[PDB]
Amino acid sequence: MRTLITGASGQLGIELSRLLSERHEVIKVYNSSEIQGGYKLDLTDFPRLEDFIIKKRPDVIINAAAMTDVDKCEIEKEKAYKINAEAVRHIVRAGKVIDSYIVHISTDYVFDGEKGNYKEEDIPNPINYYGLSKLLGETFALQDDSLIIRTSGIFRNKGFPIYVYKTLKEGKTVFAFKGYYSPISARKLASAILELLELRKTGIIHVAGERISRFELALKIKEKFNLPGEVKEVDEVRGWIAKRPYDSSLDSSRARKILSTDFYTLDLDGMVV
Ligand SMILES: NC(=O)C1=CN([C@@H]2O[C@H](COP(=O)(O)OP(=O)(O)OC[C@H]3O[C@@H](n4cnc5c(N)ncnc54)[C@H](OP(=O)(O)O)[C@@H]3O)[C@@H](O)[C@H]2O)C=CC1
Repeated sequence: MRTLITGASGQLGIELSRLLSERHEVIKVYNSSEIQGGYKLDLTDFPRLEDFIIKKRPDVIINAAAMTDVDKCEIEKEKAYKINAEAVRHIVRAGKVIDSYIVHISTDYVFDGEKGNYKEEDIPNPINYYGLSKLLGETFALQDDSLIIRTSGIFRNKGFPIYVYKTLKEGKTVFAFKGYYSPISARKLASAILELLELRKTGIIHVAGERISRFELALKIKEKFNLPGEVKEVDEVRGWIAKRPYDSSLDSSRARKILSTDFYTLDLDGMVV
């Protein structure tokens, strides 16, 4: 009842739970993936969601829950909307009743990727439905006293660095999208969010890694671990349904001033196996 973490069972949520539990009374919500001491709750059951919030009385809600499979979002748009956008409306509504501090997690895929180095005030223009559903959630989350944290390429037990490590280790070819983003480990992102909490920051804030291409990232991890298997850069990845933004890197300069911790230097040790 200090802090509700939705998406507690996901990459960011696991790490948030670990760190917040130090200081810090934590309510951990999962749906499909059971976690120790968690509460099972489907955020698309809106009355059950609102009741849960009003009953548990979190001082703080961190909304990390989402449908993050980009290609699945492109086909199952109704499902993506309900969790990535509409649930946020209900989190905000119930939160307001208890005057909770709402921290909502968003994505670099809200941008069209034609510019890169996006700052907080740059205008979203998503080119895939994951990005659009998330942008609609941002829109519901926009409140005088809420905080939207946009991030990029969260990695822990999944995300691109893991796909690279597992694929190359088995001698297979990695097809690396020609384009940039700003990958941050779940643990570094969690550490930043903890700092932000104490501060009761409001508005929008970018918290992500250094700008890097998928190709360089893949080859760094190949070099790091002398992995076999080839890295091939491709203009378009075969099998992809959704279009990815060319350069969705974020400009996190504001957060770099605010926060003490280096959340941005590439953290490959944040990979989980
Ligand atoms: N992953 C990435 O590359 C990036 C992610 N983001 C954003 O960061 C946040 C965290 O992402 P990440 O940790 O990687 O995502 P994960 O895919 O690892 O976790 C998704 C979480 O959402 C929960 N969830 C999904 N649907 C529901 C639902 N219907 N009801 C309750 N919980 C649900 C899942 O719970 P369960 O498994 O228990 O069902 C899981 O805890 C998200 O907001 C994401 O959009 C932003 C930029 C990059």
